[PDB]
Amino acid sequence: APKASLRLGFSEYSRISNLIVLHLRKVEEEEDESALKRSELVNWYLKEIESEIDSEEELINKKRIIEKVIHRLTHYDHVLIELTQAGLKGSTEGSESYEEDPYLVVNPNYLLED
Amino acid sequence: SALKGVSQDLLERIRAKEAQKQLAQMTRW
Repeated sequence: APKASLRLGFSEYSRISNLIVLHLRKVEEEEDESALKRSELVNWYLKEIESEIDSEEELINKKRIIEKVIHRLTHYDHVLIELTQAGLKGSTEGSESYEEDPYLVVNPNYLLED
Repeated sequence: SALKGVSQDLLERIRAKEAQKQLAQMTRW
């Protein structure tokens, strides 16, 4: 059904979300769960689409969406998975966490349609 | 070209990208 949406209307969303499911299913097929890919996920993404991105606007938009999605994924969507808690949860005890996030992995479930 | 560059760290790569498509003609022949 066309009214269902989330098929072509949101090209940026579909283009970004596909990166998550495709890259995850690929690595789980190889190993199981690579994890640890905050900047890496965006990094390879940009390097893959940079050839089709002939306009600065596109890149800025793609990076905005990819970043927003990851940020949402780790919060609003809450489809992210982490091993520990005390090493990734700021405030309360006043954890350091100045280096980087311990373990970061995403659930292949999500809430997209496509 | 854009207001409030989201994630300057990831977007900084664009400052060099703009130069790339500047010296190299990407215009479809």
